[PDB]
Amino acid sequence: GVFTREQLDEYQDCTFFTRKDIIRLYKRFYALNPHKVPTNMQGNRPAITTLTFEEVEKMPELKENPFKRRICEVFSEDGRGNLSFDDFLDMFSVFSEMAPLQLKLKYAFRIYDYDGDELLGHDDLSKMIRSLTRDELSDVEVEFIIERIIEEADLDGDSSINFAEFEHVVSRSPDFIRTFHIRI
Amino acid sequence: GVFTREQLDEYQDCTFFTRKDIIRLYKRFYALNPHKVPTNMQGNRPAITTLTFEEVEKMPELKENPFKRRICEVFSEDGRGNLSFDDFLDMFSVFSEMAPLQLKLKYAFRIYDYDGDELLGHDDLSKMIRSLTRDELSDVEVEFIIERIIEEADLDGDSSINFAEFEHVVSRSPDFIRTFHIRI
Amino acid sequence: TRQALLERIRQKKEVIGKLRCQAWSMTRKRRTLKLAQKYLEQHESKVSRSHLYMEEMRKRARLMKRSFSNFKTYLIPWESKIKRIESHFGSVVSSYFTFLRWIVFVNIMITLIALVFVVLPETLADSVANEGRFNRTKTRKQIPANERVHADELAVVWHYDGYLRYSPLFYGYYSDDPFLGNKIKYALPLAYFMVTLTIFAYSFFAILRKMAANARMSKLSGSKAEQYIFNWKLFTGWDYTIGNSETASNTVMAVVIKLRESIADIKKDAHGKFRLLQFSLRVFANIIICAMLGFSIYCIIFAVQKSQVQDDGNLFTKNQVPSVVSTITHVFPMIFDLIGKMENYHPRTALRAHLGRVLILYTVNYITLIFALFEKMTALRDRVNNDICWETIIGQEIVKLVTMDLIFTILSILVIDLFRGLWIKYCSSWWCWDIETTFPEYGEFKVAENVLHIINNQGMIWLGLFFAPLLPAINNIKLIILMYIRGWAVMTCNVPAREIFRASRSSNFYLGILLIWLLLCTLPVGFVIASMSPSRSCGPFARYQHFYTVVTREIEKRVDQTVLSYIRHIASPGVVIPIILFLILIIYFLFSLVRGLREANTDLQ
Amino acid sequence: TRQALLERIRQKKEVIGKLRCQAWSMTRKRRTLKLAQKYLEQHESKVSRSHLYMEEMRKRARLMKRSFSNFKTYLIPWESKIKRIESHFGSVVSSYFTFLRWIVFVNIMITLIALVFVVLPETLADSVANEGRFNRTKTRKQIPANERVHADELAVVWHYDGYLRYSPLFYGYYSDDPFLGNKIKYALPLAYFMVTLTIFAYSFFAILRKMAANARMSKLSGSKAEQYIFNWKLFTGWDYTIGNSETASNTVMAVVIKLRESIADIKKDAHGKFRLLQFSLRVFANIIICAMLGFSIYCIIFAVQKSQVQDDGNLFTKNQVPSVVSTITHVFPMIFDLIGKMENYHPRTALRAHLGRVLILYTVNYITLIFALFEKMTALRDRVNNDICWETIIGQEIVKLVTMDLIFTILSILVIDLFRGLWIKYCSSWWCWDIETTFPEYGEFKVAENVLHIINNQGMIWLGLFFAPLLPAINNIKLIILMYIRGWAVMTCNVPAREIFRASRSSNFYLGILLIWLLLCTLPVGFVIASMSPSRSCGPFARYQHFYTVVTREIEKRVDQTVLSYIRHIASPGVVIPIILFLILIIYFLFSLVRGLREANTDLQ
Amino acid sequence: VAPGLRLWMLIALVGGVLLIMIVIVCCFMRIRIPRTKRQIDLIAAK
Amino acid sequence: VAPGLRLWMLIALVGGVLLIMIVIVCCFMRIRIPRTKRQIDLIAAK
Ligand SMILES: CC(C)CCC[C@@H](C)[C@H]1CC[C@H]2[C@@H]3CC=C4C[C@@H](O)CC[C@]4(C)[C@H]3CC[C@]12C
Ligand SMILES: CC(C)CCC[C@@H](C)[C@H]1CC[C@H]2[C@@H]3CC=C4C[C@@H](O)CC[C@]4(C)[C@H]3CC[C@]12C
Ligand SMILES: CCCCCCCCCCCCCCCC
Ligand SMILES: CCCCCCCCCCCCCCCC
Ligand SMILES: *[C@@H]1O[C@H](CO)[C@@H](O)[C@H](O)[C@H]1NC(C)=O
Ligand SMILES: *[C@@H]1O[C@H](CO)[C@@H](O)[C@H](O)[C@H]1NC(C)=O
Ligand SMILES: CCCCCCCCCCCC
Ligand SMILES: CCCCCCCCCCCC
Ligand SMILES: [Ca+2]
Ligand SMILES: [Ca+2]
Repeated sequence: GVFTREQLDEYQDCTFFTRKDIIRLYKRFYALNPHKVPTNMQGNRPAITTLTFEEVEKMPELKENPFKRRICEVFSEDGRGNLSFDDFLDMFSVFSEMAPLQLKLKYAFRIYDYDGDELLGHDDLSKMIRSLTRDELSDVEVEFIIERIIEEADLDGDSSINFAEFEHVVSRSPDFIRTFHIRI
Repeated sequence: GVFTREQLDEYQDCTFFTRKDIIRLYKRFYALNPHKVPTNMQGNRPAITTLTFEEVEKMPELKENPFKRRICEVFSEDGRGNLSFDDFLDMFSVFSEMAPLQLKLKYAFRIYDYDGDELLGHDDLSKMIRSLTRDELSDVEVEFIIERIIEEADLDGDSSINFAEFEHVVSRSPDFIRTFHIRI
Repeated sequence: TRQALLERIRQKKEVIGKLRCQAWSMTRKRRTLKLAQKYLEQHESKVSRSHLYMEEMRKRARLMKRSFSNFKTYLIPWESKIKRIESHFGSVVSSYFTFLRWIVFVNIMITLIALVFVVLPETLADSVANEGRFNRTKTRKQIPANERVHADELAVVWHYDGYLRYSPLFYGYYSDDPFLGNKIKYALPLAYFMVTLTIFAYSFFAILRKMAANARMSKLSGSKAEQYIFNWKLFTGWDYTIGNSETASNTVMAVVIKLRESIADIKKDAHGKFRLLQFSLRVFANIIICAMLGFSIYCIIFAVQKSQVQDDGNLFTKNQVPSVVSTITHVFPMIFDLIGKMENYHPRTALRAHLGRVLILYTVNYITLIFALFEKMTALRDRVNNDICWETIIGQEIVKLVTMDLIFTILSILVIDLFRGLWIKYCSSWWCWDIETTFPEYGEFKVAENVLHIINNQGMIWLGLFFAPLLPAINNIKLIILMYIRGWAVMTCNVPAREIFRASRSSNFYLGILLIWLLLCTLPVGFVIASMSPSRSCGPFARYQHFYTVVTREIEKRVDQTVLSYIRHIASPGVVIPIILFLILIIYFLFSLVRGLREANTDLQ
Repeated sequence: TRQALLERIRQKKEVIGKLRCQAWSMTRKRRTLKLAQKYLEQHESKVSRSHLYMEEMRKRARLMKRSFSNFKTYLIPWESKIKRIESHFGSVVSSYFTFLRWIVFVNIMITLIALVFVVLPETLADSVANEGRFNRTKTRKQIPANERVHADELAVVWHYDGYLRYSPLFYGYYSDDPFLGNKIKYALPLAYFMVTLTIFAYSFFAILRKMAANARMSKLSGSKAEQYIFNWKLFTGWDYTIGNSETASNTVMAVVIKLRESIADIKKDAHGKFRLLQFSLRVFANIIICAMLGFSIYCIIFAVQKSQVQDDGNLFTKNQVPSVVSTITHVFPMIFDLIGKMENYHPRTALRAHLGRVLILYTVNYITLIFALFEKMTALRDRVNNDICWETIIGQEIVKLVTMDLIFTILSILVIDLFRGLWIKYCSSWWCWDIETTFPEYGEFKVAENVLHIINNQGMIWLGLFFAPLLPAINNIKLIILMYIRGWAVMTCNVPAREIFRASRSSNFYLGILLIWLLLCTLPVGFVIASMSPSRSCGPFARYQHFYTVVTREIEKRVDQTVLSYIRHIASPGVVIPIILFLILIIYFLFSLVRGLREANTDLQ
Repeated sequence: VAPGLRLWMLIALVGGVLLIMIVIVCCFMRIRIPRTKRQIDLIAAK
Repeated sequence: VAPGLRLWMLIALVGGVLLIMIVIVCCFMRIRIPRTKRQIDLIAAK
């Protein structure tokens, strides 16, 4: 209707969404900040229409997530500290329930790594444990947890989990596709 | 009877054989060379009673094997170019039909490697192909065969198969436990 | 030449199809999509006519499927409701609501199947009945003047007598005329039999399709798992659906707990203790639980027996079997949980034992109820010989059970959740003991018990839909009411549990229990159809000596006698019994084979 | 303290148990064994009394098992024979001989089961029969004086008439007295029924145990394989059993050929060709093959029909059904192979098609033979009403079929292998064409056809062992003769094939075909037992209206009538049919689930 | 209006209209009975 | 010795003893009819 169809066909071909989901997400994005989002949004405007990280993290589905910053950063475009409509659609098509297990595993691994070197180092594990727990476990407890995780999840003796072993170990979890889910 | 029981219990605990198999193999070993094998064989004599590689390769079960030298060398004792009764029992307990798939795979890998570095290099593959074929394939054919085998059987990009990938690829062969078998 | 072109076109089409399942940015995805689209557009001329037509019709089918999905999304209800429940309470509480919505869809499909082919043709035929008709069916569609006055008594209506008895809701209302009329020739008894068969077939098909979709994709890689304690409790320790502050703090505390006793248990690894008092308490609990199960059986049997009246001698005492069954079903689990608390087991094994005991109670109660109802029907038919209508009576019993179960569920929601919460809020300051932190803390959702309620109700619907054609239609309203009342109760009166465990951490556990219940409920319907004989003054099968005759009478109209006699030897006991034994043996050995293969699949990885 | 000691003892025991399966030298193995033995000897005092007794009895059981294995190895025959055949011809030729030896062991076990409990008690009772006996059984155990003279006619003996008819080999010879005698009270009819049931149960159990042993260990890792062409054809390209020079050269040539067309086929990857002549030849071959199958059916039916005489009108024409069946079975595969050669398919797909056609021919012939025999027996019983003995007659038919099959196999071995080899050796110099290199090259072993012969013969034995108690005893001699003649023929007349392919490269293919044959053969026996009625002057069931009565008559002697009547409702068609349909549906969906799991097991590796 | 043949319809109608009014009232409201753990801890501390 | 009642036993006995003698003879012998491929190639070359 208001938008060109070809955009809708492209979005449905790229994402898991339908026309209703695209329209609902556009309404939510516009309601996030009406000043920085125009009404008519035909053309390359979705690539240039942008919002900051604070506005996206203000949303209820992301506000209470300890890894809200990581979720915003993983789906970020070439611009740093920013999110566009295409990034919004990536974020809410990866996180949806209809997404396959492989995509969830891959983006979860990309989220859990802060440096971004395709390797789950000790510092990343400690940072994510302290983010999830909010500094309630003792330092000795954190070290013990990381040591056990490395022992039972590292097979190459590298003291750092990678994509293969992480995917092997947490894809047989009967609670991953149930937990790693955001409804919108 | 003639031999002490404790030796027979030890041999049954270590090998797959029974008393009848031990007696039959002892008779065959004595018939291989009566001069170098004493009648009464109680004590540490099995570790010191020894035969050369030519006598063992003279047997019908090993005479036509292209890898007879490798089979004799893998089971060889500390002495080079020698085989004792314990080596005979190892060789004919590994090769038997009752042996598990893992033992057959492991000793087959040890046989197929000539240098003995736990790695299946290109030279080992070429040597074993030319031994099995008797230099009937052309050089280009051998190179093509080795290239395809490396491409479809190497996953780490090392251009040299190791224990893990060899075991993964030839243990699903429905003809390995049928072929890798010697009856005696 | 052509082979390479076809291979390239197939590869490009496969890339386009699997485009969404790759982790690329939308710019990269759009680039690849446009590149592949241009490649296919320029390469479409290289293939032959057959391949071009195949691709064209495949594209048309894909476009139609996409349009159908776009239209279908518009009709999915309770999106915001489940979204809110998920945000406030978690992703294991909302599993019950997603399960209930799927059950609603299945029940609506069953209702449409039984309404298009049975109820609507009969109503249309009744509305246009001429003088020639309306007399052959007056004895079943018109309430007699003797009992017409007493149709409104608050006990005739409550027992589904009066006008409801002579309504399309029950089996005996439908005429046994072989054809609806001229120029149409619609066989209604055959429609009845085929619809009853089709509903069970579709129930099996839908349950198995859901099970396959959940197992082949979701939990396909989830099998063959070994140990992995800390990684499971850490990487899957946060529910991403939760968008509530208090629930998030509760989840953080739960994760800290789980990790702390994880390290505590893995540290000592010492398990030495033996107290005779604890063992005596455990055996006493296990004995009293079996005593309560026996009491349940005896109460159900007594309740069925004491309802020995068919004429209107008294109705304040006839309606006691639905009340007794509902009371047992809705009260005994609470006592089970109390005895389990006294038992003092580990929380996971305590929950598993409680679920097992509830399942055993439900199955035993259902079996004894069926046996008592069948014995009562047999006794009534024997004493009868103005012929009685045992099918309509069975339908009435099942409908009354469903209605009283709904009433008891509403009362339980009102008392356990609302009134208890109000009492704790407004009376914990001055109570004798600290109730707000004591045993009745504030109230929590019970996903497993509620799902078992849904499964038991659906089993009751499946059991009695042959005798009550409009039982799924009533179940639609019952399920909608249940969804709304459960959502409101959980939103208003319940608090998020500190940590909630799962029976097997699988979505197919409840589907498997539902499938077992479907088999258990289709066994007695098949037995009734094969063994029992219809009534001679009721329903569409009043002209036959069996229920299945209306089918076989038409099979014999097209098949010779000799071939039929040859076929009738496949139903020999000496051919069925070896086949059953062979299936049992093959299942038993294939069980060990499959368990070994599944165990070795992880080892070979 | 005690927990650590128990764990260490368990670990040491586990190390000792799995010692042989590790690739260590004998010195290292001896060192580890002595170390663990000393550790256990010094640590045995740390455990409690219960653990000590458990370990002591486990050690005693292990010692007894080892002694039993040592004694059992002494009784395994045909070790050197199979060793020589393996050395000369390979490891796929010797698969037939190992299969035949296992079949011999199974048949010997069946013979012992049917000989301890049936034949021996009856013979002992007959030898001690007093004047009171020997008159109730004279009509079945004594040949009448009318036909005693004509007992040796070379046609009475060849048809198992005369003395063989009144021998323990047949059903009608056994008395129907409920007890063998006083002070013993041995129920012989019950022994007969229970032995016939036990033989089938043990056959199923042994076949399934062999299948499980071959699948859980040998081919457990062999499943879920993908591509791997060159590595399979290279690392498993040499048969290690071969110890012959000519066979080794043949194997080297075969490996070279395999690799050569491997690279040749992988190189071009181009498959474009369509000749109308080739397609016409293929469809003509497929039509003539079905024509030959129909001719086989018609010939079998005609042969059974024309043997309509029961009295000794003529015997040179009555013995034509075993000859016809044997001729078809032993000749049609040759024509199948000739037609396949004309078809010009790939060798592997040609072999698969030939095996499938042979299996279809065998199954169809067996089914039509059973139907014709059953129809003939029904017609004979109807025309009878001095009552005839249809069970003894069926037993005679099966025994004659087995004997003629043995004769035809011996003749085929003598002609195809011996005489053809001699003709090629002594006549290829001056023949019209080079036969030594032409179509009849020199003769080769056919493992699949011979294994199918063994399976078909065992199916015939299973079918007719209820009517002929001593049919497995005869099959023992038949199988021993077959083993010796096949070994001699392959050693003397056959040459090693250039390359021999396998149907599925599995050892459980033939076991699965054998299990299917066992089910196919136990169906008619169960139908006979459940449906047909015994003879009133034959066998041990002459006092009952059914075969199974002798069982139920004793079940009713201990079980009440009311509970029996309640149980008798489990055999309703309306309970069995939903159960059968549920098993069908669960098998169908579990098939897709298992195939997906097996496919993804390799992917997850 | 007989008690057993006309009164119960009147009672049911009154109950039904009251139930409809209550449901509509609680449709536009967001009641939340239990108090958060912070309030419980504050009350316990007093 | 009737042809149909006594001759066939004599024929069977003669055949059985001849068969036993043949089997015993071929028991201590290692006949091998086909010639090796080398001999076939030599004959073809001539
Ligand atoms: C298709 C799915 C939804 C199942 C619906 C039930 C089907 C099996 C039932 C419902 C109505 C039935 C039809 C009703 C009337 C007729 C006309 C007459 O010639 C007898 C058979 C026939 C043709 C019936 C065949 C079975 C039938 C089609
Ligand atoms: C054990 C395996 C080998 C099966 C053997 C067949 C079994 C089932 C058969 C063979 C002989 C049978 C017994 C024969 C006679 C008696 C004595 C009398 O009281 C009736 C039952 C009883 C006791 C039978 C029970 C079943 C029986 C033991
Ligand atoms: C573990 C389950 C315990 C359930 C206890 C329910 C208690 C219900 C009490 C109802 C009180 C209603 C009157 C309130 C007076 C202020
Ligand atoms: C492919 C199978 C072909 C089988 C051909 C068998 C030929 C048998 C010929 C028998 C000749 C016997 C007389 C020999 C005269 C020297
Ligand atoms: C209607 O029913 C009455 C019952 O007495 C019958 O007499 C009448 O014939 C019926 N209708 C017709 C066909 O007139
Ligand atoms: C043996 O059989 C004869 C048949 O006439 C019978 O008369 C006799 O009584 C039987 N034996 C006995 C019991 O004497
Ligand atoms: C009546 C006493 C309880 C009987 C049922 C116990 C079921 C336990 C199930 C455990 C499954 C792991
Ligand atoms: C009668 C024509 C042949 C019918 C049977 C063909 C069986 C082919 C089996 C192929 C299995 C892969
Ligand atoms: Ca890192
Ligand atoms: Ca190497």
